[PDB]
This record gives sequence, structure tokens and C-alpha cells, in this order.
Amino acid sequence: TIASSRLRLLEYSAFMEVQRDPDTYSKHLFVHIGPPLEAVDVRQIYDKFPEKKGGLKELYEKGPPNAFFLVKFWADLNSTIQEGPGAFYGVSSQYSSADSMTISVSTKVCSFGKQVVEKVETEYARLENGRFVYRIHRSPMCEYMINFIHKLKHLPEKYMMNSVLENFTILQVVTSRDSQETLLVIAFVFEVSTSEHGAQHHVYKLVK
Repeated sequence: TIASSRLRLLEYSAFMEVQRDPDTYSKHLFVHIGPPLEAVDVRQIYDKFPEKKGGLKELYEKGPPNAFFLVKFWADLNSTIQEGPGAFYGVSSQYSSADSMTISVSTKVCSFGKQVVEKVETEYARLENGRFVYRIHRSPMCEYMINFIHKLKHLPEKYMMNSVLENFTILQVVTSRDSQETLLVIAFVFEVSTSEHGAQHHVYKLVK
């Protein structure tokens, strides 16, 4: 459901993978994404992201408005896998467009509204089934996120985890590397899952 007029998000998964033996792998999903949308006023989350030059407010005013989305995540932080050192933490995602582009995906991890980590990945269009796809497979998490997840899991109470997550946000900004044009912007906010179903998500449309 997360698609602008120029680019669609097909998949987004953050996961840890553990090798139990050379022929056995166990994988746990923290978050995952595979209808009309309710609108949320974008002016309300300006404080949860960098608000200087290059910030959400500037980005939105630059437009286009139909490229801005808010995604609430209930992260699954249950240890359903045994772990052990050297486990693999990663993010996998796919995009698609009607037109061939070279895109730049910026992922800004934010603490208390301040950019703490930025990951920048350039991906080149692949013609596939009439359209063009962009695949970022098994992109390794920075040690910051890995340590953050660990800090969260060591907390005795899930309400304590949600307390920490209140000031944790992620801003993904996809641009056409050519024209510097904003193709897709997704703001991420987080909670810990409590349900037996596991990780959950809810998408909102950002309006002004």
C-alpha cells in the first residue's frame, strides 16, 4: 500500500539469522511488510526527525505530497532463535517503478529527533516483467542498531522497551540520483509486539 506515483515499496524486512550447523539456519523477523489509507497531519512529527535544512518539513514542502508515508511498527523482539555470537542482522527490501531510474535510498536512524546514523545505498533499475525492480537483499545492520536491539531485549519489561522506543525513529528517503527528485518518503515509529501473532504494522498517509 506504500506507493507514490513514481515508486512502490514491495517488501521490507529486518531480521536476524543464526547458523545452528553448516546445513541449518534459523531466521527471526523483527519487522516485515509484504486499500485506502487514513491521513495523519505531518506537522505533528516534525519534532521526531531532523528539522534543519534537509529535514522532513523541507522535504514535504519540496513535495510531492503523495510520496510521504508513516509506518507504525510493532517489532517482534521475542527470542524465538537461540542466537550465539556471529549471528547475522540484516534488512531486505524491494521497490518497483514504471520507469527506469538510478535511485538513492537514505535511511536515517534518529534518537530524540537527532540523526545518529545514516545509511546510503545506490541501486540500479532492473527490467523485469514489463516494470523495473530495485532489490536490496540482506543489507547488514550497523553495529548501532544491533546494540540497540540488544539493549532493548535485556530490559525486563516490554513497557520499558516501549518507553525507550518513544524517542527512536527512522526516516527513509528515496530519491532519483539523477534528478535529485523525491520518489518516496517513509517515517517509521516503533513499539514492541505483545501479541501471539508477532510483528505488526500500520500505514498512514502523511498530509498537511
